[PDB]
Amino acid sequence: KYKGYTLLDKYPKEDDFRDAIYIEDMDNNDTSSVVYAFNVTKATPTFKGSVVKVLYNEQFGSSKLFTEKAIKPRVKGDELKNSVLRVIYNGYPSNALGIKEKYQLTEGQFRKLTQRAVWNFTDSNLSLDKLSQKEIDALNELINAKNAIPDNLVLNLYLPDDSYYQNLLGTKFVT
Repeated sequence: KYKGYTLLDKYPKEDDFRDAIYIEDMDNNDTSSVVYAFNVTKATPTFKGSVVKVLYNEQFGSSKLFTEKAIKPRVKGDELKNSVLRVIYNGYPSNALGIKEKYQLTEGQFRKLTQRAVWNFTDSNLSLDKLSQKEIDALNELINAKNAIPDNLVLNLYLPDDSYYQNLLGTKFVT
């Protein structure tokens, strides 16, 4: 069992990115992991200080399951899975293409853009709202990249006990 939460004060006001999301094992707050949401019409996980702890179950992110769970994906199957894997490989914090440094982004801005790039595929939603031109440039690079991804990178899905809340995803390497 995991809890998922937003860390509303993680980034400064100028990054316009409060909904930085993490998951944590309920049996251990020694470690937390960065994750990204999908199904944006649902509610974000509650803030870390909330008296409401939003619980999640992890599941292997197969193409079939991912597509089934996405409410309005832009593409389906392997293409949806691989498109998202690549965004994460190229986004915060993997940064495989050096996009962060190229556009002189802060950590918060880069993570925000990675989230927006995920939504482009999972939710058919490319939001440019409140972005600077360099952020728009970075986001467009991120969503249009076609670099090869490592062959052993896989998707983890996190499904909330309560369907009111957003689904979450992360990646890992099979070693």
